[PDB]
Amino acid sequence: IGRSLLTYGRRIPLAEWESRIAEVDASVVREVCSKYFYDQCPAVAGLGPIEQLPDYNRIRSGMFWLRF
Amino acid sequence: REFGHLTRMRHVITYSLSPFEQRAFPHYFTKGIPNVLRRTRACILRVAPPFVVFYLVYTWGTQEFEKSKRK
Repeated sequence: IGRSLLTYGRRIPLAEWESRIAEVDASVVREVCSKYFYDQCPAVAGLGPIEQLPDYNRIRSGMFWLRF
Repeated sequence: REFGHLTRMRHVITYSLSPFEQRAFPHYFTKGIPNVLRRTRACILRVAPPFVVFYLVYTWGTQEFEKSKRK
């Protein structure tokens, strides 16, 4: 209750959280994944023992299939 | 002899950065030109003296062959 106020106003009822979820389809998911994941730059953090962890040039080339 | 089996190494860190976030020629003619300088300088005090000698013998030898026939 006390965190909703500082972030939205109008604490959101449970009847509303369910009619948003009635909207999602298979195609809606495909668009919103492409807009945020395809061909973007990541940030990476690691803690030992790591030598295998691949080079940055090879993590960045796994963000696009060379076919689609 | 692959990457997970090469050595053991302790408390050190590295700080990379992306390729699409920066530039390929930061300073092209303000660093490279004074760079070639200190390089060559430091080294053309023991590469030139050997090749002066081959020049001195070369001019002494064609001079002799020429004046032994044409007086």
